[PDB]
Amino acid sequence: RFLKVKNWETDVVLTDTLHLKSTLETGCTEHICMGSIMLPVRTKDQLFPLAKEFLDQYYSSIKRFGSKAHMDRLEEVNKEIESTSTYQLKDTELIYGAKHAWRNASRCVGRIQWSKLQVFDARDCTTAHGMFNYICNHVKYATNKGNLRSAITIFPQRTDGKHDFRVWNSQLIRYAGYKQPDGSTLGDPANVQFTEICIQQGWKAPRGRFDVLPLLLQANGNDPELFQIPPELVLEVPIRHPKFDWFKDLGLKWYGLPAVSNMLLEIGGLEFSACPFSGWYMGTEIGVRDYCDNSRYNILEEVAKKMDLDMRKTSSLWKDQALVEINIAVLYSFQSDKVTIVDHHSATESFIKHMENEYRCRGGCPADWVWIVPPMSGSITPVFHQEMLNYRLTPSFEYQPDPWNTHVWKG
Amino acid sequence: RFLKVKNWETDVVLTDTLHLKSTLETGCTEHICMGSIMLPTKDQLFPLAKEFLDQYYSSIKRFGSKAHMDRLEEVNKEIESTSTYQLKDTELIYGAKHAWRNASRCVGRIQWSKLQVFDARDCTTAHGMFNYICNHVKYATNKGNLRSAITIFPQRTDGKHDFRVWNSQLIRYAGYKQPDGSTLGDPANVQFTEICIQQGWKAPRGRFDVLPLLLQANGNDPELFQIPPELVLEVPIRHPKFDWFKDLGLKWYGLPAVSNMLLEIGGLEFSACPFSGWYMGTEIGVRDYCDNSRYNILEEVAKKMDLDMRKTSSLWKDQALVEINIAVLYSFQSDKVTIVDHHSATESFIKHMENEYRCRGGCPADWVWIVPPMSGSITPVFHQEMLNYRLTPSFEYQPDPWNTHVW
Ligand code: HEM
Ligand code: HEM
Ligand SMILES: Cc1cc(N)nc(C[C@H]2CNC[C@H]2OCCNCc2ccccc2O)c1
Ligand SMILES: Cc1cc(N)nc(C[C@H]2CNC[C@H]2OCCNCc2ccccc2O)c1
Ligand SMILES: C[C@H](O)[C@H](O)[C@H]1CNc2nc(N)[nH]c(=O)c2N1
Ligand SMILES: C[C@H](O)[C@H](O)[C@H]1CNc2nc(N)[nH]c(=O)c2N1
Ligand SMILES: [Zn+2]
Repeated sequence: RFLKVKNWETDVVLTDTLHLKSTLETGCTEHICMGSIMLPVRTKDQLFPLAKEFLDQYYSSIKRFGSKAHMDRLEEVNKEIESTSTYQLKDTELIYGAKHAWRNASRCVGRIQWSKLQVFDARDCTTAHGMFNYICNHVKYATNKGNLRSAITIFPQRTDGKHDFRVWNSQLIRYAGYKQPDGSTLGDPANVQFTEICIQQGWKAPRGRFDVLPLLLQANGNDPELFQIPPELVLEVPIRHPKFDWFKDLGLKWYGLPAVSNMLLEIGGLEFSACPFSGWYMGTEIGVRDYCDNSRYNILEEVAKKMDLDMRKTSSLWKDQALVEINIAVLYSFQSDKVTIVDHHSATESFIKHMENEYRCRGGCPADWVWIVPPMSGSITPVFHQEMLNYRLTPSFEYQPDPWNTHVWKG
Repeated sequence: RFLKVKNWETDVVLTDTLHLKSTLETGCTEHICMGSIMLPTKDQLFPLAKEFLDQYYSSIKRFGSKAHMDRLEEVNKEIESTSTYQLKDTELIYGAKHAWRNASRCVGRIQWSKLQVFDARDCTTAHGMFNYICNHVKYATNKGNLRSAITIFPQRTDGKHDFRVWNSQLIRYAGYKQPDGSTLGDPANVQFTEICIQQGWKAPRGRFDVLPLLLQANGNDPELFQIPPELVLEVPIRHPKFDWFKDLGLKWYGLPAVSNMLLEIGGLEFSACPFSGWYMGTEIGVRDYCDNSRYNILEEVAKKMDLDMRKTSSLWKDQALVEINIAVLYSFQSDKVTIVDHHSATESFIKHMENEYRCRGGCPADWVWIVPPMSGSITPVFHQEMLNYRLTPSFEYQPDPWNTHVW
């Protein structure tokens, strides 16, 4: 079968056949679309087909499908599964798999970059101190003094589900949030609960508006351990505005390295529960979401106040005005400090070129419109007008529950 | 089977039960989500009629009453005898209000129960259709104090006698492709404008020429009519701070009035059912003015603001966009023509959703359409999970008549 997608701005029509390799479910049915829902221990039995499908994909990619090396590797993995109940990826397969999870990540607008990913193999890691060291090296390598490089670090896979590696932080670098007795929040409200866990674990909180959180790391199903990332490794950007000299006095800054640490990488049926990965920011993630979401830093009011906008009626579009200026400030600040960042016009145009290339060479590019369209100025970006098909390919990145909810405390 | 939706800003969780009454299909499967696709007999009609009359009699608290059983029988007899049936005025009004209520792509549905329904089922000619439509236009406009309305022409019979309005909206601007290669007026209407002139329209060849109505009665060839200019309320566009704004010579019409859709009530199909409300500001300022394939005025505006257009990262498009949208709202508000901003409309829709969840067990909603085309995440709808499903009565898309009609 063939599915068609249309761009309503260009009338360019693309044909998808890759959706025929989709295995996992969407959450949608013929009767309900769950396209805007945010979140919609394996047997040998379920494991060998998944291994086989993956190795068939790996061997086709290298143009060795059905070769002796392909056949020997299937047999070898087969034997490893029956005997040990799991199996180990070759380094080449791990790299391919991690690149493909990114390539297949339908919520990611940055995927033009998928084939340039530095993979750090941390599968020999055994302790939380070992994890800390790996994660420092990743941060320093990725940061590269502002010339950011995409990277992923991959800790040992799940075994019985009792011995999981996890990074408890949702991202490697984030700011503490503190709920005050009066109900206000100091710092980042998204991180209150986690900040509270860190404090309970023994973290001494400076209690400011931009305190980089400690890493809380769990190796081999053990209780998690606290580490402070060396501050010389945490690149930050003070935020100022090119025309508005009072903007600096808002006291804003942000970190340069966006690094998701709570997701699960599935490759060939294997589950890598700790696999922090990082790229560089699109300006709107900070200027729109981190700064202006009402449940985050929520700076719209204070900015529009200082711009002397008419704030008595929403129809003055004061919020929209303050929003644009903040996003100008973020991009200006990162560029001035030579820290890599991409604006939403550039990122979306690049994504459209990526998606078109993928249709020609791959037969498709699964894409989640709800996530791909930027959270400001949607329709003046080319992605708004692009029809997309969302389906699930493996290798893949997946959500997993927060570890404080499932962890068996040892003491 | 019971489904939850969460608002990620407020943590409010709602439980949807209404989806289990979903009739039609979404286009999605368990393998593939088509959420962002624009367009994804006697025997058949009685189930549809019964489904509808059941929900109608339920709504007036008369479910299972003799009058309920009697109507079901009467309709049954009429279908077996005539191969269709006719709706009571009460059923027609309820059906039309419910098609709007069910419109998952509409942010304005808090209004759904205040719809003036004009019953035009006795209409027989295009001139009659023109009369009905001028009266709708005038009623709805109400000197700028806009009132929601729908006008319902006769239902489909054998499908060879369709009533259609060929216009996509009652009021739109002409589009003409030039020897220059560029486009004068609205590029969306080039083909429709080339159907008008071909049937004999006196095209003035300007940038903002209100198109003529092209009306088809009883499956006949369509005829041209000009809406009395004093019935087409238009707004010159100016900015409250930028004096030069007026010099772009921009204007828009006050009445948004979709005229190409099909109203389905109880299996009956109303192929000509123009309806209207009032604008949300972004429809004009973001979409009409700034789409690359529309009036596409961003470049001109950014220039008069003297912004740096050398690099996308100065956000010049974004800056101009906000100002263009400030101007649209200010102009409509100054000329006292009803308009809603995207902040107000989306806050009202959140209130509406909560009402529908509380009183009806859900509210079908298409997030892709409901989130405004600018400033998405600063409106509350951005953070609201929505379930999309199809309920009847409904408005549906239908083929453009020129591809279907035989002359
Ligand atoms: C290179 C620069 C990159 C840019 C500009 C970029 C951009 C983005 C943005 C804007 C999002 C949406 C995030 C949000 O709204 O919360 C996202 C999501 C995502 N990206 Fe990227 N990305 C980049 C690199 C990467 C890398 C290196 C990976 C992994 C190897 C990755 C995998 C993902 C995944 C799995 C998501 C979905 C996350 C979720 O559902 O929470 N991306 N990307
Ligand atoms: C009262 C003021 C109203 C407001 C502010 C409003 C708002 C909107 C908006 C912004 C859209 C998206 C349009 C687009 O982007 O193309 C829309 C779509 C729609 N509305 Fe409304 N609406 C109103 C009244 C009505 C009425 C009176 C009806 C029918 C009786 C209706 C039925 C629909 C339908 C069926 C769609 C989807 C049309 C399509 O798929 O192209 N709306 N609404
Ligand atoms: C590798 C990478 C690069 C990039 N530019 N952005 C990202 C995403 C990071 C930085 N900005 C937002 C953050 O993503 C956080 C995870 N996604 C949001 C999310 C997912 C599930 C549930 C709740 C959520 O808030 C990752
Ligand atoms: C009753 C009503 C009120 C309102 N405020 N807006 C509307 C929608 C009107 C005003 N702006 C766009 C117009 O709807 C056009 C049709 N919708 C978009 C569409 C659908 C299918 C195919 C192509 C399209 O462009 C209707
Ligand atoms: C309910 C809705 O799906 C949710 O708010 C989504 C919308 N789109 C998004 N898009 C991105 N990129 N990131 C997000 O967090 C969200 N949030
Ligand atoms: C391809 C995509 O579905 C298309 O551009 C949609 C997106 N969301 C929309 N939302 C609204 N309200 N109106 C539209 O015309 C569109 N167009
Ligand atoms: Zn879907």
